[PDB]
Order: sequence, then C-alpha cells, then structure tokens
Amino acid sequence: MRECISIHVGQAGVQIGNACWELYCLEHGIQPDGQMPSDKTIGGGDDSFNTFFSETGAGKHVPRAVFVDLEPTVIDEVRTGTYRQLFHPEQLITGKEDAANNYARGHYTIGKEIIDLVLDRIRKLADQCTGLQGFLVFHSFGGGTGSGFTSLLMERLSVDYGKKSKLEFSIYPAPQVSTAVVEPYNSILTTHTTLEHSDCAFMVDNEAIYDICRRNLDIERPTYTNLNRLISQIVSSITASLRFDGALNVDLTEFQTNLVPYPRIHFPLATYAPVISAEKAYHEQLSVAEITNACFEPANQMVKCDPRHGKYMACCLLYRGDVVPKDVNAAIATIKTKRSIQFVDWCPTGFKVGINYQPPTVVPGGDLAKVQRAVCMLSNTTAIAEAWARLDHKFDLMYAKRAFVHWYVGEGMEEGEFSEAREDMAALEKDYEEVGVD
Amino acid sequence: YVLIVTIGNKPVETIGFDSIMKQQSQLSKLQEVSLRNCAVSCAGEKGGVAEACPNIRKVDLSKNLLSSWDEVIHIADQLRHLEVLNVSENKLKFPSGSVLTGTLSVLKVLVLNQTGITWAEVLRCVAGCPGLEELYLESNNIFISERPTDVLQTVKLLDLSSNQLIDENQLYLIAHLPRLEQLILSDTGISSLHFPDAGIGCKTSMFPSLKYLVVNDNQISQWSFFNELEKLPSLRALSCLRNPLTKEDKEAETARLLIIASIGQLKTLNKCEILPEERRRAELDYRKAFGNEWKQAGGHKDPEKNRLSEEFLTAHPRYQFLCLKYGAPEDWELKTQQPLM
Amino acid sequence: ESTIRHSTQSLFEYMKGIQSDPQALGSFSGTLLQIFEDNLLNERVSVPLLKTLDHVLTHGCFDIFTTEEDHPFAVKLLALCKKEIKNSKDIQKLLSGIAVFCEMVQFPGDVRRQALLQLCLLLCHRFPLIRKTTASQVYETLLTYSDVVGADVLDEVVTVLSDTAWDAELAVVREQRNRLCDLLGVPRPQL
Amino acid sequence: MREIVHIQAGQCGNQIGAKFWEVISDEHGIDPTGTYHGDSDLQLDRISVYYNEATGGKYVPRAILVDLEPGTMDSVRSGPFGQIFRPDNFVFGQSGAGNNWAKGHYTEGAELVDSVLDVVRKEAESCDCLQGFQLTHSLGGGTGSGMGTLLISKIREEYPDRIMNTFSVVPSPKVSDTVVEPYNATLSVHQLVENTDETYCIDNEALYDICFRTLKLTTPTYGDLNHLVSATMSGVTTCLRFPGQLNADLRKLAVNMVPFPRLHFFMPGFAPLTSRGSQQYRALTVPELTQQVFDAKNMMAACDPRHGRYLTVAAVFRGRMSMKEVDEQMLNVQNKNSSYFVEWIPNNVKTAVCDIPPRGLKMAVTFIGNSTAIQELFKRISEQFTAMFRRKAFLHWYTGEGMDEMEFTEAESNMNDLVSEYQQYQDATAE
Ligand SMILES: Nc1nc2c(ncn2[C@@H]2O[C@H](COP(=O)(O)OP(=O)(O)OP(=O)(O)O)[C@@H](O)[C@H]2O)c(=O)[nH]1
Ligand SMILES: Nc1nc2c(ncn2[C@@H]2O[C@H](COP(=O)(O)OP(=O)(O)OP(=O)(O)O)[C@@H](O)[C@H]2O)c(=O)[nH]1
Ligand SMILES: [Mg+2]
Ligand SMILES: [Mg+2]
Repeated sequence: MRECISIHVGQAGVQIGNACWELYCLEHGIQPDGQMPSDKTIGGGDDSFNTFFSETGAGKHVPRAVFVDLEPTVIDEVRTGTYRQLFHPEQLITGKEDAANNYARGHYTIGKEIIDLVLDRIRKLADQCTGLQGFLVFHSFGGGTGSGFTSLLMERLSVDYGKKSKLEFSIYPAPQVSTAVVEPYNSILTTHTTLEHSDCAFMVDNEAIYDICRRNLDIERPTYTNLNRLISQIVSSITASLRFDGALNVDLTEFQTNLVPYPRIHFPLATYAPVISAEKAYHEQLSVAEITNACFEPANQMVKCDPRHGKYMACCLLYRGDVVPKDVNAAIATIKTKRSIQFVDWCPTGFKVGINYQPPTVVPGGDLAKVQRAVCMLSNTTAIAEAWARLDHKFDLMYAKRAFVHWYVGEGMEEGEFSEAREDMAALEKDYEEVGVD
Repeated sequence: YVLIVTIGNKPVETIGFDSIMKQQSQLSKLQEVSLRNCAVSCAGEKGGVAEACPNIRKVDLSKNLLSSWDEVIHIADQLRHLEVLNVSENKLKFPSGSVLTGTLSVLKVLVLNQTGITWAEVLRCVAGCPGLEELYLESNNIFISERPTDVLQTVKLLDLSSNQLIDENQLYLIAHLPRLEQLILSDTGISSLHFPDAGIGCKTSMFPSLKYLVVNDNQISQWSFFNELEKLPSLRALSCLRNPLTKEDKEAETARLLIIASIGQLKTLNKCEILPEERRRAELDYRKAFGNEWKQAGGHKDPEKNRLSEEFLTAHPRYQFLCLKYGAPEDWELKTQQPLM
Repeated sequence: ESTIRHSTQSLFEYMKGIQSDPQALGSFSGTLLQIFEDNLLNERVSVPLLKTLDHVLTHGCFDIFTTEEDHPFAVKLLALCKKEIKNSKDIQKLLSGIAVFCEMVQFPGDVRRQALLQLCLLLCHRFPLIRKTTASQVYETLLTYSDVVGADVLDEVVTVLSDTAWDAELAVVREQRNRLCDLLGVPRPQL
Repeated sequence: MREIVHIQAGQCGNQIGAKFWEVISDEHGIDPTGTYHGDSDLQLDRISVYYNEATGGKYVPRAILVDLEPGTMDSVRSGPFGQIFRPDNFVFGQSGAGNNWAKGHYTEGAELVDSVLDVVRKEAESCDCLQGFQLTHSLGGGTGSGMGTLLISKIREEYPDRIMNTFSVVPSPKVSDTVVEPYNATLSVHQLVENTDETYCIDNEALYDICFRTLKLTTPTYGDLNHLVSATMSGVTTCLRFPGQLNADLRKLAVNMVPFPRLHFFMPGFAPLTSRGSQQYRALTVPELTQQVFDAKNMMAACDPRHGRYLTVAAVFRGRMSMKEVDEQMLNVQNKNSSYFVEWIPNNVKTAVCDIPPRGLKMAVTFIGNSTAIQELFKRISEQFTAMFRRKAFLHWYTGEGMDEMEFTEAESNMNDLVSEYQQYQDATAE
C-alpha cells in the first residue's frame, strides 16, 4: 500500500479539508476522538483506510493532513471544533499577518518566514510514511495567501520531493462571491507559476456550485458551509478510488495517464450526480441511467461551460452504491444512441468505467439525502477553456491601466512577471484550440 | 446479483467489473438489497430467505407486484436485522388488525408512499414495531380520524405530503405525540393554524418537541400562521418556500426578515443559519415597519401613557418585547421617506 | 473649476470691447456656429461648447440680436441644439441642453415659442431628475425675463410650477404638463 | 490583533492628536484616569488596536508626541487626558525650526529624529504584530513640515513592509499670515508623494469658511478647527476600531482605495456639521445624511467633488442604521430612473455601518473619497510658489542651511507632473 498527505492552504482550503475529514470519518465510522471499533488491528498495513489515516499504538487515528493558514481567525475555531482531539496540534500551523488579498505577499512578504517551518513539519509526516504517492493540495485562486503560499510550497517541494505526484483542488473565483478586486491578477499569476508544478488540478466555479445549491438543493442563499458540504461529496467520490480497494485510478500516477494526456493541459471537468435535497429523500428513485444522463447537463456540472461545443480527450465514469454492470450497460448504450460526442483522434486515452461497492453517506441533518447510488464523471474537454477566456478579459482590462500593480512590484515582484503570466495564458489558450482542430 | 460498445470514435474500458461480480455473487453477505421493478409478488417457501440472506440491513421493494401485506410481513419475519424498509407503489390489502407483533422489532424506517393506506390501517400495521422512527406517508389521501394510543410513540419523523385533506382539526389529533422532532407538510393545502389553548406570550402543549417544520407549497398568505408559530415551545427551524407571501419576486426578501421577527427561537430558516446580525437587522426592520401603527393604537415612551388595543396585541404580540430590547420608536424614526415639492 | 472661472473672466473682458460693434459680434457668432457644426455628435467639444453657451447667454452678450424677430443666428443655434439633444441619454449632456434651451427663451419671435416646446418635451422625460431640473430652469427663466409671459397668466404658471411634484409618476405629471402648455400657448405635444 | 503606532509632531499636529485621542476615548467609554467604565462589550473587542494592556487592567495610549518647542508638550501633559500618554513618549528640544523647512529636517529636527526612532522602536517592540505607522502634522511650519518628512524617510528604510499614513493639514493665508509657508508646503508635498501610501488632506481654508458661514462663529479660533479635525479623524478610523461586515484593514483599504502609487490624496469629510458647547438640536435621518455627505460644504477641503472624476468612493455610517437600509439607499442613487437621484454620488462605492454612535450625536456619517478636484489644492500653492521663486525671496535662508535650488526645481517639477496626471485622468471614459 501507499499513504498520502493532504496539504490545505488559505481560508477556503482549511474550510474544505475539515468537511472532507468529517465526511471520511462518518463514512469509515471513525469516532470524533479517533476510535475505530470495527478495526481489528492497532497499526496500519493490512486494512484499506491506512492510505489516508495513520494508526498508532494507542489506537489513535491521526488524519494525514497538514493545515497551514496565515490568519488565526479560522484556525482558532478549527482547533476548538468538534474534532479537537482528531487533528494534531503540530499539523495545524498559523501565521501572524494576513496577505490582505495579495500574491506578492502570500509569496515573498508572508511566505518567506513560514516556508522554513512548513517543510520541517511536512518532513515529520513524510518520514513516517513508507511509500508516499504524492500530495493533495486544497486552495483557491481568489485568495491571495492560498495562491501565493501554495505556489511557493509547491515549487519548494518540486526540488526535494521531485519524484512524487502532485494534485490540486482550486476554486475558480466568481464575480458574485468575490472577496478581492485583484482576484484576476492572483489567479493568472498562480496558474502560470504552478502550471508545471501540478500533474492534475480540479477547478470549482463558485457560480456553478451556487446555482446547484439554489436550484437542486433548493436553498435561498447557499452559505460557504453549504457549498463546502456539497464539494465534500465530490471530493469523497474522487478519493474513493485510492481509499478503497477499487480498480480504477488507484494511484495518483494513474490520474496523469488516464485523464491528463497532455502535461500542459491539466484541467479536467468533473460532475457528480444525483443532487437530491433532504426533504425529497424518498420522493423519486433515479436508476443508474438517469444519474448517468444527468451528468451531461450544464446546470449539474461543477464549472460553467458547454462541453457540447467541444471534443473529448479522456473520460472516466465511477459508480458507487447499488450498481450492476448489466444496468451500466444500458447507460453506456444510451450515451451512444441518444447522445453523441466526438473524440480527439490524436489522444491516446479513451473511455473508462469503474464501479465500487461502497454506498454514499451524508451528515445527520444535512442538506443532501442518503441516496442509494452515485455517479461521478470526469471528462477532459476543451470547453473548459471558455472559463479561462473570461478570466483573461478582466485581468487584461485591469492591466490596461496598470491599476493595483504598484502594490505588487513593491513587495518582491517584477513588472515582467505579469507579461510572462499573460504570455503563458495566451499560449495555453492557443494550445487549447490547436488540440481541437478538425 | 448473480448473472464491446463504442462511443463516438473510442472504446469503453470497464475495469474492476469482475471484482464487483464476484462480490455480489455472495448472497450471504448482501448488506443492502434493491429490487426495483423486479416483479416480486409472493415471498416463496419460508426458511429459504432466512438461510440464503441471513444478514440484510435495508430492502427496497418499491414498484413490485405485492398484492397483500401478508407477503411483506412474511419477508419481514425472516429478516431479523431489517432496519430500513420501503414498499412504495404497491396497492397492498392490509388486514383488520391481524398482523401479529414481533415481526419488526428493529425497524427504524418505513416508507409507505403511494399505497392507498388509510389512517385506520396505519395504526394496525405499525403495531409490531414500537421503535419506529421515520414513517413516510406521502401521496395517500389519508384522513386523520383517530389518534394514537399504544403505537406511534417514538416516531421521530412523520411525512404527510401530497395530501390535500389535512387541517388544524386533523393536526390536533397527532399533536400529543411525545417524540415528534419533524413533521413535513409539503403540498398539503393547509392555510391556517392556531393554538386556542394558549394566550399571548404563553406556550402550547401541542407539538412540544417539534424542532424542524416544513410547510412549503401551501396557501400561507396571512402573517397569522407565523404569529401562531411563536407559541410552539421548541422550533429552532422552518421552511416556507414557494408560497403566496414568500414568492420568487425581488421584494420577497422583505417578508423573510418579517418571519425572523415573528419567532424568537428561529436559529435557521430555509436551511440558512440566522446569525446574530441577521436577527438584529430583522428585529430592527420589524420595529421600524409598524412604528406608525404602534403609535396609532396608543403608545408612549413613558409607562404612564400606554394603552394598546387587543388587535395590536394579537397581530404583533412581540412588539412589546422589542420595545424593551431597543427602546421605543422616537418621533424622528417615523419619517424615513416623504414626497417633496 | 479655476480654469473655467479664469477663462470666463478673460473672455468677458474681450467681449465687453466688441459688444457694441455689431460686425464683431456677428463674426464671433458665425465662427461659434461653424465650430459647433464642425464638431457635431462629438462628446469632446459638444459638451464644453454647450456649457460655455449657457454662461455666454446668462452674461448677456447677444443683447443686440434680441431686438429683432426671427434671427437666423438663433434659428440655426436652436436647430443645432435640437440635433445635439436628439435622444440624449446621459444626464451630463442633458443638463447643458436644458440650460441652453432655457437661456435661449430671451430671443423673441418663432425662436421663443418653438424653444418653449422643447422645455415641455423635457418636463415629461424618462427620469424624474430631468423633469425636476427642467421645472427649476423654467421657474428661474420666468423670474429672469418678465416680458416672455403676460402678467395675467404669469400667476397661474407660477402657481402650477410650485405645488407640483415633478419627481412623481408620469400619469400625474402629464396633466400638469398639459395645463402648463394650455397656459403658455404651446401646442399640445403628441406621442 | 493588529496594532497601530500613532505619532504627533508640531504644535498643530499635537493639538489635533490630543483632541482626536480625547474624542475616541470619550466615545469608547474611558475615564480620564485610565480605567474602563463603558456600557458596551463592543468597546473592547478591538481596543488593542490603539491601546496597550498594561498591568492592573489599564489601557496605555500609543501616542508618541514630539515637539522641538516646549510649549504644546506641557499643555498636553496637563490636559484633560494628559495623564494617559506614557511620560517617556514625549521628545522635545528648546528652539524649533523658525518657520524654515531646512531647519526642522537638516540642522534642528534631525537632532531629535534619533530620539524619535528610539521611542517609536521601544513602543513597537511590545506589540505582537505591527500593521503600519501613523503621523499627524501640518504642512505649515518646520517641526511639523520638516520633522514629519524626516521621520517618514527614516522609518521607511527600517520598516519597508509597514503602511505609512499621514494627516497633512494644508495651511491657508486666512489662518496664518506667514510668508514662508508656500515653500514649507511644497517641500513637504515633495516628500509626501514618494514615501507615502495615503495622505488625508485637511485644508484650513475650508474649515475657516465653514466656521465663518455655516457655524456663523464670530472669530473662528484654532479650537473650532481642531474640533472638526478630530471629528473627521474619529469618523475615518471607525472600521479600524469597531466590528462590522466590512473588515477592511489598513493595507486592504489602501489597496482598494489607491489604485495608483503617486495618486493617494483623499478629501475626507463628516456630517452633520456641529460646533462646541451645545449640539443636540435636530435629529438627522439616513436620506438627509446621504444627501449631505456628498455636498462640497460638508467636505474639509476647498474642492468641488462634482467637478472632477471619481477614482474611489467610500462612506462610513455611525448609528442605528442597518447595512440593508443603507444598501437600499446606495442602489437607488446610482440609478437615473430612481427619484431624488444624484449625479455626483458615483457607482461601486464602499459603504460601512457602525453601532456605537459618536459623542453628542445619535447618527452621523463620514466620507473618504478621492476626487480629481483635489488638484485645486495643489495649484493654489503652485502659483504662490512661483511668484516668490522668480524673485528669489527668502531663499538665502534656505541656501545657507544646506538646501539648494535643485531640490526646489525638483519639487516644482514633481508637483507639475502630479497636476498634469490629475488633469489627464479627470478626462477618462466611464465605460
Ligand atoms: N468554495 C469556497 N470558496 C471560498 C471559501 N472561502 C473563501 N472562498 C473564496 O476564495 C476567495 C478568497 O480566498 P480566501 O481563502 O478568503 O483567501 P486566503 O487564502 O485566506 O488569503 P487572503 O487573501 O490573505 O485573505 C474568494 O473568491 C472567496 O469567495 C470557502 O470556504 N469555500
Ligand atoms: N488647524 C490648525 N492649524 C494650526 C494649528 N496650529 C498651527 N496651525 C497652522 O500651522 C501652521 C504653523 O505650523 P505649526 O504647527 O504652528 O508649527 P511647528 O510645526 O511647530 O513648527 P515651527 O514653527 O518651526 O516651530 C500655520 O499655517 C498655522 O495656521 C492648530 O492648532 N490648528
Ligand atoms: Mg484569509
Ligand atoms: Mg511650534
């Protein structure tokens, strides 16, 4: 077996990791204090949950996570939370100054006096693992800290841990849920600084998840808490491939070979179904075909795009719960007869399907109901490039008058970094269209 | 459980299918069975199901050919570890109280949606399962003519949606329940609910432990329902979406803050936590809205000059509470906008 | 502000010397109209020119052209202004137009009546601020020039422009507009 | 816990700082002895931003007062609240700079600049995490004009990662008849542009005209202007001392309100306008306050906000008004079809709502915008700076201390370039 370490960064990152760990504990049955009455061993090596959690002699389960934040406002609440005895104090690192929505800070001003300590803490967890696969980064492009500090840590690790995979779960900023006016600069800087430090990266449109929570879940004003509970489901469905004894994308290296054909292109679209509310629990029973067909709905997609107007390079379907291959064959045939999608003839990868005998789970009194089946579709299509087009519009307009640019150059940054980052974005956009040439 | 294609220009790579096929073949380890649209009429020879699948936690007998309730009771007897059950979309014929007890001694969930069951049969069918928590009864046209006595005691959840034959008279019968934490009433046609057994400020013994309440898709057009809801001893949560008052318009938000003002123990509304600032803003808006009405029906800052009619006390019983929380509205706060020439 | 304050004072000092000579004033007005015609539908020179015309008319520079009915200069000026105020949406450009239309009522003849009609078209605009500004400018012009409306009807026009909320719904403002038109002799507009 | 170090220099600077501290102490509920006696828990959740928690539950201010002349020092030491300021935070000499900028920045004010750095460094060592320094002085004089610039230039070299905010008080011929004021103002602005991220301009002519017309006071003294200055200062620093949804720190506020490096001068204001003595007379509402925040009469500078573009807009409300009531009012004034719509109240404005109201008033409002009209404050000093430079009047005093015409022409060119950039940006496309 092989272990894994999740490195969370920023406010959004730390808020998403707590919910993910809570969902994992509710699924595997881990108690708040860290006691698995079903486990019949004291140490890890023969079970299956040892990839994410770590066992000790006293039966305590210490989640393999490295939470690092600059503002202690959120870490103080995360420490005194319900799972105070779960996470180790050494894993939680806090700073003394906030970036205040700035990348040149989270990277050079506030990222220099914290990086020398983050590595010493990550080494303590890396030495305990006999075979580490890679890293599971959780941050957001909007937040200045979550972007700058994450990019600094990523490249810092590229030197030491070079022969290790790298993953990401960023959150694409939206105009409605915007905390900074410099969101476009930080995003275009972090996408260019770590375009080579990420083997695979997942983007979460704040608009798509908000619309999903407002329509599907039927919520008036979905708060960050509700948006984090919904993303936890997708995170668990994605990590089930490595947590359980499955047979599809069991290792982080398999993600770069079955989803990321081109090293440069590493932004695969993801979708998860169904999305039933708690009130309408036993209202309707959707079979595998319905949930598989709902994946092709722009409203249900995690990012606002139009895959219909684009080719497909790699596609991976993952079923969870009561699902039989006989029923999955019906959906596979319907995808071809009813629906129709083209494919890139120059792409090596193709279509893959997998099933896992693990039913879903929801938090007591939550927003989502305990459905009987779940489906997760990961498709790498060029349509996602549209999401990168609008992002370049705002940045370009702002840098046309060079507003809020002096605040970055005067914090350990050069004026040429912006030109380099948008020259890289232009090249990526051009390659996105060149890959989908008839 | 005991038993190529190309999309566009590429093949489908089904991997791990053999593992799932081998795991599902073991009938002696199926912790969850689902037979939707599988034609299940009878249970078969007794003793076989108890030996082939002696461990079952959840069953989904929805959309089957179950004609009689005895066929379901037979399967429920062999399944000792039956926790969750669902027999929706079945025109079963229940007996006149002949179902013996002990068949469902560990049934925590029971869904009976779309079954044509009546209130007289629900009590007879929930006779052999006192530890029943969830009990769904949606789309049944049930008429609450009787009331529980020795059954339906630990019913933590009671769903009665898609039933346009429920009113306050029928709710009073199922109001003396001891453990009633949830009572869904979506699309029930209800429009008014009062508590004559309690006065202004005093609580009511009906629905004491009613924590979460749902009343979506109803004719809720009066603020008399929200005003009556305050009498409930406990009511931390409420959903009132898609209604004549809380419509999808832009000004509908103005009604939201009103609800938070009509209830004091409302910590969440429509799955949205009400932070202290939100409650303060709602209370301030509610106090500023009826500022003119509070003075029209008598009222002054000095306790000496004060006389509120019964109308203002029954329509706004919580106004006096805010009067002491944020003082009384002065003469300058009652002029937020006026025309000019 | 300071630049405009200085330029206006410097221009008035020069205009005071060419105020009696009709040839100089005529040449200046012709050059101004030519500049206006050249930079038409231009938001770089049209707004400044319209703003300067307001001050030029308020100071009383074109006082010799007021002793003649149907002056070609004031006719072409009003024609160009109507062109520049055609569908005007922005409120910055509408303010200067309203000011010019109210500072042009001084010229008697067909320019006095027609110009007044324009004011009516601005009393029932699409925004209440425009209506209020037009009403205020009309009230100010009625007090400035007294020979524009007779004394017998001036009282009614003054009373109608005072106790009337010009920032209300158009359903009630149209009645006041029609009443003011019936008193000022302006023909009833037509949608 | 973000702390801020407040520094005061010059007679006018110290007089303004003392009044501002007294105001923010009376508003927070702190008796002149040192203990706390307020009646609200919100007056302590952010008291550490400007008060150190010493032994015995006392709150020690953080005001570092410096003055070459031993005048205002003794007055502040024996003031209504003189017993609050630490006693070794007072740094003074005997003879000042004699209304010469080359004296309080090179020969005299650079003689106590070393004791100032030791004091400001001893005060910051106790803080857990410093955010940014602060200074309150007047462009007129030598100890306010030269000492402030010297300290700003000396602190930026040792703390480049700290925000630098000032409260320059531009003089006016009406308040003072000194003739060596234009040079001191020009040389101060020359240094306040290349080593300052934010500068709140409080022109004296504006306050003089306000006291002459609005307040209708007989002979407006320095106290009337100091009261308004302290009121504006307390109204500006409302988010940095009280909770709220808009948790805009100093760096975040400077980044969101100052898009350009050189352009950073604001036009602070405050409403309603009051005076000393009585105050309770009329209770204002939210509409009236919004209509008055954006009037050039409520501004503390001789500039017309309407005449000029709008770089960044911001407003802070104080009283029982709700951010929901404020948003309703801020979304109908940026619309033409809306009634009582204003053309000078711009769009994308920042807005705040406070609970604790000011002293002697139940509802108030503060405006912190940056309009191009501020250029008028820079041109008025330019003319007076040129007419006196061609004749080389009072230039021997500057050339004898060490200065030269090079610095004068450099400051003149910098001011001209700033005015040109302001005029160019004033004519910009809205969309
Ligand atoms: N999905 C999601 N987005 C979040 C969350 N918290 C913040 N965001 C978004 O992320 C961006 C701001 O990032 P933050 O995490 O607040 O920034 P940070 O990493 O703390 O760094 P600073 O700039 O110093 O505050 C905005 O687009 C927010 O809307 C969260 O919990 N979930
Ligand atoms: N508003 C206001 N302006 C003041 C005050 N005191 C002085 N001024 C103005 O500031 C200028 C004088 O500067 P001061 O602060 O007195 O001088 P200084 O900084 O101590 O410098 P030296 O004269 O060199 O000792 C003149 O323009 C005064 O009108 C005051 O209390 N309030
Ligand atoms: Mg943060
Ligand atoms: Mg002095």
